[PDB]
Amino acid sequence: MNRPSGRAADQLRPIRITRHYTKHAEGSVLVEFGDTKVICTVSAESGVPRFLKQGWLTAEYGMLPRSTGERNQREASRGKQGGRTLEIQRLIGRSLRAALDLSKLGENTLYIDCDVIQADGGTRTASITGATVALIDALAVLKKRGALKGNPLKQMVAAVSVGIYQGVPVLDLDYLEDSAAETDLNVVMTDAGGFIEVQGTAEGAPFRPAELNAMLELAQQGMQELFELQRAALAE
Amino acid sequence: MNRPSGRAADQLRPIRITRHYTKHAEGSVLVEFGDTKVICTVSAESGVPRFLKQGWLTAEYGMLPRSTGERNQREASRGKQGGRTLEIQRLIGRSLRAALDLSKLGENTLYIDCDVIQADGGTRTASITGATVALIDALAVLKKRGALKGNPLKQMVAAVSVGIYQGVPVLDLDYLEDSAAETDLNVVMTDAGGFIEVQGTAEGAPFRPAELNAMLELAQQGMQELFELQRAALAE
Amino acid sequence: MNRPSGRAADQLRPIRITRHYTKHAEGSVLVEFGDTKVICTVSAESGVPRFLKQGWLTAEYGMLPRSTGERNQREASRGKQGGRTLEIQRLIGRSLRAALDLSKLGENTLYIDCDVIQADGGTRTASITGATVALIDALAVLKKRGALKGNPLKQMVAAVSVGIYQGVPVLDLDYLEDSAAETDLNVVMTDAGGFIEVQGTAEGAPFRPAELNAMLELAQQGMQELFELQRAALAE
Amino acid sequence: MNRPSGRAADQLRPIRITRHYTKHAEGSVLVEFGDTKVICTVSAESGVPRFLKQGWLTAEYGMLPRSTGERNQREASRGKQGGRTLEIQRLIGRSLRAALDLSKLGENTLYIDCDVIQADGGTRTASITGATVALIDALAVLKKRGALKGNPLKQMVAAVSVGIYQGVPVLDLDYLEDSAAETDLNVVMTDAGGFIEVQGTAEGAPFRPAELNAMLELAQQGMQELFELQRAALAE
Amino acid sequence: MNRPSGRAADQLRPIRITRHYTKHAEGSVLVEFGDTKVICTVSAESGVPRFLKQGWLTAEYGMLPRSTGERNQREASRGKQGGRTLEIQRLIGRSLRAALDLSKLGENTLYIDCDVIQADGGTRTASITGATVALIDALAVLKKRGALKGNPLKQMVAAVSVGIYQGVPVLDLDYLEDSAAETDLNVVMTDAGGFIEVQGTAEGAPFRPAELNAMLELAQQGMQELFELQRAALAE
Amino acid sequence: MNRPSGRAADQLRPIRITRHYTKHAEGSVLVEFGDTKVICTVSAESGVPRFLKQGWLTAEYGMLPRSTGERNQREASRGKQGGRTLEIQRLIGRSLRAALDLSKLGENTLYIDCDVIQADGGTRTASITGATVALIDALAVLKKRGALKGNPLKQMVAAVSVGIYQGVPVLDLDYLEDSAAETDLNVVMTDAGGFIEVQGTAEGAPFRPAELNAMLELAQQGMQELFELQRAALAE
Repeated sequence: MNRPSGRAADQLRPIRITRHYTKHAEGSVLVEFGDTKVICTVSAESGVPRFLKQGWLTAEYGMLPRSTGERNQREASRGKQGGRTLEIQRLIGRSLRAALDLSKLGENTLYIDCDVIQADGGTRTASITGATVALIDALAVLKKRGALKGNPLKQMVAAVSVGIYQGVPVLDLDYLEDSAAETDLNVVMTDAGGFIEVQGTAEGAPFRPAELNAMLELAQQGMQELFELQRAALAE
Repeated sequence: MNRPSGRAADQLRPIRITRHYTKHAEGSVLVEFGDTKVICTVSAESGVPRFLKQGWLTAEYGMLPRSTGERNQREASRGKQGGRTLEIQRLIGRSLRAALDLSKLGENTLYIDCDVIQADGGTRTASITGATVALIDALAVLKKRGALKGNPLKQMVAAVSVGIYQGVPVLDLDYLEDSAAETDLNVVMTDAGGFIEVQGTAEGAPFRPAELNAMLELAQQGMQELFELQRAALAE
Repeated sequence: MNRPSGRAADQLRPIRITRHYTKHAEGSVLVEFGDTKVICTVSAESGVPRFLKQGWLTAEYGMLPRSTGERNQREASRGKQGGRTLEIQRLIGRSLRAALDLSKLGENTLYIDCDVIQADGGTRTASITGATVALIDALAVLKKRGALKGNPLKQMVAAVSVGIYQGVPVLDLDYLEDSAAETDLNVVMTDAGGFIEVQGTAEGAPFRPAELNAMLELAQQGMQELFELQRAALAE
Repeated sequence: MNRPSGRAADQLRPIRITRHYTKHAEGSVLVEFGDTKVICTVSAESGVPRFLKQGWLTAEYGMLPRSTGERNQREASRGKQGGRTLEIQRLIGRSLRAALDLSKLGENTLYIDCDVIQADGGTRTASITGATVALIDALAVLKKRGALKGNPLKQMVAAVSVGIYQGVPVLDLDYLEDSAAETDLNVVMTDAGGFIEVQGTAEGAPFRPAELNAMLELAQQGMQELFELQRAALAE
Repeated sequence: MNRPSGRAADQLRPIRITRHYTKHAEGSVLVEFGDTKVICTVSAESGVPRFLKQGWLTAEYGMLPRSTGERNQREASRGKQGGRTLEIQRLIGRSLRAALDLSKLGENTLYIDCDVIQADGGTRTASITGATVALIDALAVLKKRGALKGNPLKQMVAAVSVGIYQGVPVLDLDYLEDSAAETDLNVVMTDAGGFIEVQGTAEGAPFRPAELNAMLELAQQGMQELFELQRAALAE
Repeated sequence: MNRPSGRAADQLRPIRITRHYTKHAEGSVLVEFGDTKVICTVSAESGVPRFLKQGWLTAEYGMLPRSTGERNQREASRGKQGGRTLEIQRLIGRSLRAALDLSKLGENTLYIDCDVIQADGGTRTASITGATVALIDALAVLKKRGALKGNPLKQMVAAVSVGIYQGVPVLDLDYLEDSAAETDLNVVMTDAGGFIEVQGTAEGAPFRPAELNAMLELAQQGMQELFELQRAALAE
């Protein structure tokens, strides 16, 4: 009935995307979903893992220890990456690989690094959306370097979450809502309107078909504003 | 058009569930989805992690090195659990926690161990379905021991996968189909017909809404046969 | 004076060996020493470690968390293999390497995986005895593939334990006796009647020469029944 | 003779300090030494390690994978912190502990997290200088919370490097100079003008006493501008 | 027929035992079996692990990287202890625990550290023999401190190896012989003449009963000279 | 005013250097700074890391668990090297690399291993000083083997500490003084009189310029006696 941020159940948080955020990566973006801020960089490396087939792209995720309300243990010192981290990491990699025609990438490898400097819900969705813009900038770099084999960009990709808060589907969850909601959904989509990733979990009352479809439709709606924001950013 | 096992697109593999499979655990089940065979045990431990609120249940997943066509590196010797393992593990724990009213469990902790002795697709879905039966047997043990605080069983839980093979939604994927399919879906549901977990990924052509709903409906259909098989098993 | 299982001090537990237990490995056996049940697989891999000399065989050991009376911590999640595991592992590898003329194996590597699904004493001895049968089946596979350089099978190998229970040497210890006994002995032998491995430890009263020789003679006696069981199994 | 940035041998890079940079920590600062940008947060935690004596402060250091010209392996995934990291970490902790009268801190623990978002030389020196400002802000937070036992701030602390470039002592090294110089020096000082930390290494020609003293004097000179910048920042 | 060191098949290497070797431990011994030199220390710590029953003793083993002909990787930097190390470690602990009546030890814990400064065969046997002397010295320390509950020394313990070199049982193997021999035996015994540990492995021709007994008798013979050397050392 | 050992504020502890200490390494030295005793070995290995440029030298540091007053946890079993260890290790490597003209070393790699058998302050300084002598012996070995490309020895290198004890600069700190002193300094120098390494830390009152220079001058003075001791040792 009333979202903490006073936002409308179908309203995205204020979103900002800053390209060329840090100077070393071939692509670097500061993406902001409200108070969730993540630095997304793409590093172009010559060669490929165990292939011979097309190029490759892999991704990692990290969080600064006090990017969260309560300090979270630095994984570097704990000597291990938790399940959440790997989960988010794998999601990012799949999502961005889906936006590419790896064959046209050449025998190069792209390293996507998404690091959360401030968390407030939806870091994975902000990561995906922001990393895609960094990816485009990177491909332009490799193109100018004549390291590509055509334009490997199959299509743009954005992501967003939805959750049942106070019994109502709400779009783009902040930290408070995410903690409260027992049913949520993270979705990754393309321009065409296809789903590349759909993940929904119910901790309390299991969500029924109608709910899922409603959450899916809400996600699809906000998704369009994201593709818009990305194009805007890419237009300088 | 033609499933390798000659199975019908809406037909489950032959399924078997053997209770009291190994003698130490309070609940032990050998669950078989065709050639996928997994040993699911539940270990009842007194006490709880960092609580004071209700009981607790946590789960782990493992695979014998040659449970797979090509030997997979033993995690114990690699000194680390891969992303797949943690992913499957977390899924199992959430799924089985959703079947319980933790408050009625008492201040006890349940350890779910799902180990694959032979893999051929759907180990996570077989795990969930089989572990639930082991769970019931375990609760009976604790009940007789007067360690419970009521009947913590909220509802049965089963799981199953679906994938687009040769362009058609097929139910309960074996290894061949899983490798071939670029779009799949794993689903966890309750008796009532609610969804507790829905995960779909598209590697190639992104799946559109209609596809998803069709896969979801197929999953829901086979799901009923599973709840049936579990009740049968539990009836000795 | 009275063995818990009411077995005679010179009587082996009921033993069963099932070949082709799981379908992927070139050799797979379910070996059962009473309630001790272990899955032993042999995986044939092309190539060799750091050699140029003959083939190679190496072995690993694992236990399902509730294969034991009290749940034992999964090594994969503990991120380390305990001393017991490595000890048993090394023993298995040496034992099975001793049964082979590595030169005739070719430039192939055999991976022996012994995983305990249910423990009740003597898992290492059951492992050795069962893995040998899996080994034979595997060599037949490689032979048909024309990957061998003759018949690398030098001789069969079996293993068994003995322990001083209630002051009397008893053959093939179950869990209860093993815990009670302060003096035990694990032995690995060949058809010819030679010793390839003899390990005895005394926690309480140190065992004197006569005791050792008596335990050794008991071990040697039961050993013959094992070689018999293996040949039977191999005869379909 | 000519510094890459065209800076004068005794001129600091443009320096900026932004307080309240991220919203969760009791103290958060974005410190910038030219292109070197580091996020420094201080997290106030109740209690103390193994004490009974005074409070405590400990520090960690991290670098985003593409904060450097060439992507540096994420320590979280490498499962270990390199020597450089620990070295810098220990330095930070000592430096900031020296600025405090731990007894007046109370039985609280301060966690200093310095994460490099963009590196270009002097990250450790920027870290120290920036973290001190975050520290002040944090102490104000704890004061208002009535968790202190007086004002634990003994004195401000800043740091800076010096190196022999093209045969001349230069102040505050950027990445290029640092790589070129074979002799450098990192120094940590207080307002009073005391040294809390002096570290100099010579890879090529060993530096003689006169050189050291000259580098020390240069460091001391720029140091004053830093204390000035910190006070300015703290004045809103 | 001819031992490299020209030693007689039943002759021990020159043995030396130096007590109070290093000044911190309650017991410290430099034990030398020919060119094999090991520093054995015993550290007395108040309290016990997970007990309430008696005291405790545990042991560790280490080797300097160039204590061996070819540099062996430092385990500290490899981040793991190999199988050999754990094996030897466990052996040492069992052996020295067998020499004690833990109940009379008090609620104290003894840490045995055996570090090889120079290896040339038989480090484990030299370790055991030397650590026992360090143990005695330590117990005297605790006695004077009135931390004991009687005299926990049940009996002295020494160890030695035997191996088939050039077809002949030889006592106390140096590095050359150990590498050459395919059949060896490590034995741990007490004053009374009992066996606490017997381990024999055959890499080539399996050793028959007569061989084993012959090796055992040789081991038992040299063993007496060791108990003699220990008493001598303990007599200042 | 009064050093525990009754030593004069400008007097080194009794120092001894024994070459050819252990028989396997190309260079092996037992270096003793009073009660601080460290075994320093140099291992000559053919080849080089990731080079093509000159040779290479790298170093490791270790401490026996009871080389210290209170037993320190063995890093091998803790599965990690602490900050102190890496710090000391890096220092050693830099120091000894500075004594060499790597180009003349050939395409060989030198492994320096410094292991403390007994600690009482200044292990790092004793390590450096002793390892240099082991280094010389090693180069002679490689020379005779005709594996060098000239004489890679640029100059001798020694190290020593200084600390403010009871308000007075004292040379070569033992354990007691090191613990007491809040301001100390470790220095590494060459024959010529150059500084290759200068590290000073102040825990309490920050040290002022005059203090530093005084500590530096004291260090430089004792340094000369060390170069003398090394030459003496090298003269048989």
